[PDB]
Amino acid sequence: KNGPEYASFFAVMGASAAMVFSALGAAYGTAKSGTGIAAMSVMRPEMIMKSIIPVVMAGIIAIYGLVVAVLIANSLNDGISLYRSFLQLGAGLSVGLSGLAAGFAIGIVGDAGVRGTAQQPRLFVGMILILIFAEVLGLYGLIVALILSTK
Amino acid sequence: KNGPEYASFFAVMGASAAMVFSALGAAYGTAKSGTGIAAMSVMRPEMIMKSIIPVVMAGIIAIYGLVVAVLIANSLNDGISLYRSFLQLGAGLSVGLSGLAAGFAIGIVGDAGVRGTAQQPRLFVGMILILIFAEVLGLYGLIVALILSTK
Amino acid sequence: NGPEYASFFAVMGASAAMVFSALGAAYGTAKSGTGIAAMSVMRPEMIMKSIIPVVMAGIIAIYGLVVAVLIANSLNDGISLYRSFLQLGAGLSVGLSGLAAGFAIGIVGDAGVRGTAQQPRLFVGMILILIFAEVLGLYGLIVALILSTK
Amino acid sequence: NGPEYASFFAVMGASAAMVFSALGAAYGTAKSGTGIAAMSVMRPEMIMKSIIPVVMAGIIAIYGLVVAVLIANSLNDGISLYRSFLQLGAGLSVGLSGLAAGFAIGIVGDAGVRGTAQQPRLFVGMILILIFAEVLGLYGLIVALILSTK
Amino acid sequence: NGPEYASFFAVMGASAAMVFSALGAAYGTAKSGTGIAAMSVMRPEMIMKSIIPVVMAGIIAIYGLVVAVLIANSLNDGISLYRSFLQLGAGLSVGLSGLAAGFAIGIVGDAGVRGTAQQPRLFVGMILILIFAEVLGLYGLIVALILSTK
Amino acid sequence: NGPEYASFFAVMGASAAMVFSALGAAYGTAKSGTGIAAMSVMRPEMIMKSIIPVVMAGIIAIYGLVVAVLIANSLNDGISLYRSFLQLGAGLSVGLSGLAAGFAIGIVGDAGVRGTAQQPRLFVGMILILIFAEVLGLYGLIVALILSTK
Amino acid sequence: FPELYFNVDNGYLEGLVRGLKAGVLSQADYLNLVQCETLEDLKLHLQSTDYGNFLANEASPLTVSVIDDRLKEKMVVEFRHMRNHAYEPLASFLDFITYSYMIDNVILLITGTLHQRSIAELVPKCHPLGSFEQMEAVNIAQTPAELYNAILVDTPLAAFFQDCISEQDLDEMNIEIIRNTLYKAYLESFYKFCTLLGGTTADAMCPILEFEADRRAFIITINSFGTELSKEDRAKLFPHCGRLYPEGLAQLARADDYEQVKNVADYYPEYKLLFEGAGSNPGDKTLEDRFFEHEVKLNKLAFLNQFHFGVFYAFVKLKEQECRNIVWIAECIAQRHRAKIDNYIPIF
Amino acid sequence: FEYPVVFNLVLWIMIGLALTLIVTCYNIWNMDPGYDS
Amino acid sequence: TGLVLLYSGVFVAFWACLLVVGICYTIFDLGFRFDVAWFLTETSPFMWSNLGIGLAISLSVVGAAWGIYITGSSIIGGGVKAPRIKTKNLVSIIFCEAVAIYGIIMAIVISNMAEPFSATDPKAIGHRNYHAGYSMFGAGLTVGLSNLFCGVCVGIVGSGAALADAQNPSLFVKILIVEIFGSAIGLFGVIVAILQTSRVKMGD
Amino acid sequence: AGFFSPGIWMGLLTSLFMLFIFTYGLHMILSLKTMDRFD
Ligand SMILES: CO/C1=C/C(C)=C\[C@@H](C)[C@@H](O)[C@H](C)C/C(C)=C/C=C/[C@H](OC)[C@@H]([C@@H](C)[C@@H](O)[C@H](C)[C@@]2(O)C[C@@H](O)[C@H](C)[C@@H](C(C)C)O2)OC1=O
Ligand SMILES: CO/C1=C\C(C)=C/[C@@H](C)[C@@H](O)[C@H](C)C/C(C)=C/C=C/[C@H](OC)[C@@H]([C@@H](C)[C@@H](O)[C@H](C)[C@@]2(O)C[C@@H](O)[C@H](C)[C@@H](C(C)C)O2)OC1=O
Ligand SMILES: CO/C1=C\C(C)=C/[C@@H](C)[C@@H](O)[C@H](C)C/C(C)=C\C=C\[C@H](OC)[C@@H]([C@@H](C)[C@@H](O)[C@H](C)[C@@]2(O)C[C@@H](O)[C@H](C)[C@@H](C(C)C)O2)OC1=O
Ligand SMILES: CO/C1=C\C(C)=C\[C@@H](C)[C@@H](O)[C@H](C)C/C(C)=C/C=C/[C@H](OC)[C@@H]([C@@H](C)[C@@H](O)[C@H](C)[C@@]2(O)C[C@@H](O)[C@H](C)[C@@H](C(C)C)O2)OC1=O
Ligand SMILES: CO/C1=C\C(C)=C\[C@@H](C)[C@@H](O)[C@H](C)C/C(C)=C/C=C\[C@H](OC)[C@@H]([C@@H](C)[C@@H](O)[C@H](C)[C@@]2(O)C[C@@H](O)[C@H](C)[C@@H](C(C)C)O2)OC1=O
Ligand SMILES: CCCCCCCC/C=C\CCCCCCCC(=O)O
Repeated sequence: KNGPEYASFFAVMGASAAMVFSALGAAYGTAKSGTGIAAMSVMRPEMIMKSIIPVVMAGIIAIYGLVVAVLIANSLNDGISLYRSFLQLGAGLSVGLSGLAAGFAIGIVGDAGVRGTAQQPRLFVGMILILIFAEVLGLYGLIVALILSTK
Repeated sequence: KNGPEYASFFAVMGASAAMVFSALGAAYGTAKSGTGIAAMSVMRPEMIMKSIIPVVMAGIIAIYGLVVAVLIANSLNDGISLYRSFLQLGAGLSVGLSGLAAGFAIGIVGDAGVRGTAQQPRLFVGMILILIFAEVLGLYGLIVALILSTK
Repeated sequence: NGPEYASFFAVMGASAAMVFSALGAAYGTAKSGTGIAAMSVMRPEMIMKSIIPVVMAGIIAIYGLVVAVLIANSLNDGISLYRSFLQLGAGLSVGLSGLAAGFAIGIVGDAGVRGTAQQPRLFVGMILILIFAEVLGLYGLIVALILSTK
Repeated sequence: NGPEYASFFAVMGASAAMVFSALGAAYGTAKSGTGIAAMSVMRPEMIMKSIIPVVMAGIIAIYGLVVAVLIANSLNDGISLYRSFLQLGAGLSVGLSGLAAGFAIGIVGDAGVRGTAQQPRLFVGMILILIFAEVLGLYGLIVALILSTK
Repeated sequence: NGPEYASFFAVMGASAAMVFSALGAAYGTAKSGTGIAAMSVMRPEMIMKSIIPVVMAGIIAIYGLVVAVLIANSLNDGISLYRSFLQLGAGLSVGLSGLAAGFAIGIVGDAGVRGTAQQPRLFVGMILILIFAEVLGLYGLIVALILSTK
Repeated sequence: NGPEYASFFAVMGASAAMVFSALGAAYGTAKSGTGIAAMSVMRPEMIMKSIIPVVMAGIIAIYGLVVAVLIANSLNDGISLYRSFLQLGAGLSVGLSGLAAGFAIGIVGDAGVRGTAQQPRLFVGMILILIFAEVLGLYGLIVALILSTK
Repeated sequence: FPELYFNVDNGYLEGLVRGLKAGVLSQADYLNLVQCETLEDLKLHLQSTDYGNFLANEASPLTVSVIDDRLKEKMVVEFRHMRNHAYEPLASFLDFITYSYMIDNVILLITGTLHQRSIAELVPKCHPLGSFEQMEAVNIAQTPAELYNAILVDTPLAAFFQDCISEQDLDEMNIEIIRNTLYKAYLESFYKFCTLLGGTTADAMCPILEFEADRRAFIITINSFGTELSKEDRAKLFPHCGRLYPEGLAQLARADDYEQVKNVADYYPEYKLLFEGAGSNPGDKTLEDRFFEHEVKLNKLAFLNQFHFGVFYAFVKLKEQECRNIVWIAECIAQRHRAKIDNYIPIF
Repeated sequence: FEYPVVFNLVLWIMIGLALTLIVTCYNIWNMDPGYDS
Repeated sequence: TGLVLLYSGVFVAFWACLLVVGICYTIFDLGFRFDVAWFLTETSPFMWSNLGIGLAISLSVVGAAWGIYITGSSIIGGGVKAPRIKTKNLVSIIFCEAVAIYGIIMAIVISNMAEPFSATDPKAIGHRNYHAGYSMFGAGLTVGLSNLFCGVCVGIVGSGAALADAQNPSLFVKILIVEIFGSAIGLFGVIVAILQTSRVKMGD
Repeated sequence: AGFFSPGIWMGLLTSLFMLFIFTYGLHMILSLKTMDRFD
């Protein structure tokens, strides 16, 4: 039943990568689409609070990685089998690299969106409907990490 | 019961990498957003002490890594098990590289935010709202480093 | 039969025959499809006659699927190490030559449909160069059918 | 007889004779294919006689096709390690020199049909440089036919 | 006789002599072939006289051929490791010095031919510098002959 | 005698003495030879006066040839490991020091012949700098003769 | 390879400048403008385009000097919007477009200095694209072009002034030799910057910058016949950028006749068939009216590529033709001389 | 007996402290302070 | 190039060091120390199995999000002047959204086939659990990379079709054919991925 | 002894794989440069 002594390396490397790679995607979507707030603030200052959605939707990317990295850190156990620990490395890469790339697309569309909404306000329902499709991508990595970590 | 001789390498790396990569993020937040204070100073010098908010937000990133570099270095013994030191390797990476990302997001928004506040004073309530979202990325890495260091 | 690790090279011959020929079919459709969507605003009549550089890049996609189905059905538990090296070399030979035949369709098909929008005399010359770039993926297929079916 | 992994180098000569000569025939077709579409907007008469730099790039591909059939038809299970190294170097010789010949046909076939558009007197001079850049694929063929047939 | 891995270092001398001299002969033909098309548009009389820097680059192609046939005809099943290393350094020494001679021919042949379009007295001086870049491939030939024949 | 792998390091001293002095002589005749073409348009008189950086770059090539013949004639089947380490360091000492000297000749010989186009007083000063870049290959020669003839 | 990136930083701005292509007037937009009979009715037929309600506040007597000044202040606020949203690989490219107007304003700022004038020529008499509202030491430099040339090196035109010493513009060189030696150093520095940016923006833009070096190779050597500048004085005015560089510029500096520049353009079959202006006929297009049809033919071809920076320079040079075409329609309507009203360039 | 441990402890540190050293000395070598005045 | 010099400085120094090491294992007969058999058999098949599930979904949504931001900057960038784009040109977004549907389907089809065993000997772990380990790695690689290439292919065409709809509104239904041929590349990776794990059973 | 043990080869193929993921996610955040002017 007792696995090798290095078996718990790959599960903590999945709990680390579920939080590290999600925080990198959430910091790109906050910094890129928060630079776009200051460019539209000078001419159209009434659309500031309405355009904080691309830094809110990039913040849900980080709580996708926090949920997985807590479930891996609670399913950790001294002497886990080598099968169970690689299940949580693949659960860390499934929500880590998902939130890295889904948080990239919230940054690029969110920076291009809040600058094109401040000139054409009809694009606000069109910007948020592309950001939704770039936010379910972070949820496809979440609900396939909930399968792998709880397998 | 006892761990091998090389087992203490991975836990003193997570003590250093919690302090190295969180100070590398807190320095990017201080440098990139401290370049923006000198740009807003040449035209609007009343908002100097009020614009130290993006560099006091990066100062909390540095003490997120200081706490868990104390929580790890006070949990060190000679001959700790290889599982107990792998826990404190991912507890150092998930708060160093989360505070590294959260320091890249503080320094970019803090640069564009205090340069847009010089030309639009209504952005200061919006910039301080984005910096809350970019500061909890280091906090989500803290509450997953505490849940890993303690066990 | 063969050793325990023997099925690693036949799996990487079914992967690389489809991955490397998807990159050729994706470049041949995106580089030339950039040229279709930009010539179409000035010439909206030849927009359908110029699709044929993207259906020729799609043949590169089905050149790699013919061998990736042929390898992944003949592969069994414990083949010989000789038969798995054959299907690895049959996977790289159609994948990496479909990647070259997908590059030379993208660069020719982009420049061809811009020179056809400026002058319609190039269309018979464009679909003649595009055969020379598309038989490069056929030469990789008829030597991946030789190697895999030994 | 030889080891079981002896057939690894023998199928890396059937692969590298085809993938490196298709990557040379792609650069001869693509890079010189933009030169046709850039000169045919002004000179539409010289289209069918400018297919010569992409015809000569297509012979570089069938140089590697011949060697990759000679190697793959001389394959058995348990061949010796000496005959396996010959066919590896027979794939790298016709492959990496056909890639060099395809690099040179692509450069002087693109720039040749630009100068042929500005002057019809360069058409005999461009062909002679295309002969010198196509015997480089022929020199790699006669070392691949010497090494593989020992 | 020598070990079983010994024939790998002799085929990689027959292959590295061919593919590195072809890469030098391609760069001498490609870079000094675009110098012909930029020269001829004003002075088209000196087109056939300007085939010399692609002729001198074509002799570097056969400096590597005459030792790729010389190494591949001294190959035997079970050559010694000392005999097999002599042919490795006979391929690396006419290749990488012929690649240098083709690198220097393509630079001074391109700049020289562009220089004789506006000054015809440079052509007897450009052809003298091409001799000096030619013998760099000849110095690698006569040291690859005293290594293979040992 | 010595081990069976001992002759590898002496062959890589015979070839590194050639291919690194031929790369120095390539950069010497190509970088200075592209300055002869820019000088020729305004001063076509001193064309033969300007082959001196190209001549002294060819002296670097025969410095590496002399050591490479001297190493390749000091080879036996089964030399000691000490003797073959001497000729590895005798090949780097004239190869990589001829690559430095040939780089220096090509840089000052390029600016020297473009400076004598506008002032012929530099010509007696251009040659005097090139002797200082010549002796770096000569210093590498007389340490290669000391190391190899032990 | 430049296509899977380039929408990171420059994806919103490229779709914006292609939205401003759709506002460039078509042939059917021009055919409704040539039917106008007064400038008051040209205000009506322009409102059906995207120009609309731009002349609605000026005056009831509508003169042609207001339409020209209100058209070109609409291209400035469209260019200044795309520069204030630009990132650094593109903002360095958009500053290279304004150096053709900073050069035309620096020369205007030294003629007042040699004739002892001041900032009164700066604000009303300069192009707003290349504008000096920052670098405020230029705006107070009343010094006679010696302590002022030491202020023009605190300006992005500093790297082009390495062939004009401050003693040369101090009445030593003619005012057009100072122009074209800066413009020679401008195009050769803009051709190298457009070669470092490789890929699609180096083959859709360097054909435009090659023809711009061959316009000023042909137009300089044709207008340098009766004047007193030597053949060595116009050989340093040729930009070493175009197709004519090693051979045509050797013959253009020895021409001395219009028939000697016609048989050096016969070597290049793109420049012959452009040398058929042939102004001996009374009514036809001249040479520079045929060089403008080729400047906008290469500029339309930049919109056939997608992922490149050349879509922005080919919009400024096609919105400049809008301020030349509509004013030409307005200057043939206000004078009622509309038999040559079809001598515009029908861009789209 | 611990030869694979001590080999990988030295190798992945001394090229982790060399790449950190090379990147640092590359940025101070190419500093670009800005110098005309 | 500043940072590409670092990536090319490591890639050169890796393969130049494998050139020297490769001609020092053969040359003093230490070939026997290489042991690619020992690498493929002593590395756990749960490592290859979970680099197949980890790369089926994550490398699909890399290409699903790479194709969204390429064409989503052309919706909002091109739709400032012509705001009729934002409802007709959403099927370009869906065609690169569906390549992540193929990722999450083929990540939970592969994950149903991985089951634990207890053996540790490479003879006790037979060549059914090793074939099941390699085929899960090679099926998450041919459905992750073939959707990484398909998702950017229908994003580059979708970004060009969103800028042709801005000029002429009648052109979008004909450049939609090019996104159909581009989105068939992603379905071709799923056909190979279900055939690599058809006869796969892991466990004992 | 050898240079590598089978526990290191699994831990090195995992660490040097998500180092490639990290430097892909750090190269993008090292290139999100801001603007110079505002309007
Ligand atoms: C001396 O104290 C400082 C302390 C340091 C080094 C470290 C920790 C305390 C800090 O790392 C902790 C983590 C965060 C915190 C709570 C800091 C308080 C900081 C000081 O206080 C804000 C400001 C001080 C400049 C600041 O106080 C201004 C005087 C100001 O008063 C101006 C206000 O208009 C401004 C809005 C307000 C905000 C910024 C707090 O503070 O500096 C300092 O060096
Ligand atoms: C057609 O086969 C030619 C070369 C081929 C196929 C293959 C190789 C074997 C070549 O690898 C080898 C080296 C043979 C070679 C290089 C021979 C010289 C040949 C001819 O001899 C110039 C010219 C030929 C171009 C000639 O017709 C030139 C017009 C010209 O003669 C015109 C002369 O004015 C100019 C002065 C002259 C010089 C060099 C004496 O070149 O090549 C060829 O025929
Ligand atoms: C104060 O920090 C806020 C939350 C923080 C600190 C912490 C974590 C849980 C958070 O880190 C995570 C990201 C919580 C999360 C994933 C969303 C929470 C969103 C809030 O709930 C919209 C908004 C939002 C209410 C508010 O910020 C704006 C006022 C605004 O509501 C104004 C609206 O007019 C605009 C339309 C609206 C958007 C959201 C619909 O944004 O902020 C906050 O309170
Ligand atoms: C379209 O694929 C065609 C044939 C294919 C696939 C050949 C491969 C097997 C090729 O792998 C290799 C190169 C063999 C080869 C040699 C083919 C020549 C082919 C044709 O040539 C007859 C071309 C066609 C270029 C040619 O026929 C032109 C009409 C032309 O005849 C026009 C002439 O004015 C021109 C001078 C003449 C010269 C250039 C050959 O070519 O047609 C074709 O059907
Ligand atoms: C056969 O190839 C020639 C030399 C080659 C290949 C030498 C190799 C064997 C080499 O290993 C070296 C370089 C032998 C060597 C060192 C020759 C030196 C000069 C040659 O002379 C002997 C010049 C020289 C005659 C001539 O080329 C020049 C026109 C000139 O005569 C005219 C003078 O104005 C000029 C100043 C003077 C200088 C340059 C020496 O030489 O030519 C050649 O043909
Ligand atoms: C065993 C430890 C070895 C690994 C440690 C690696 C940690 C790297 C830490 C810092 C490297 C960053 C230095 C580059 C400074 C960036 C300059 C800039 O971007 O302006």
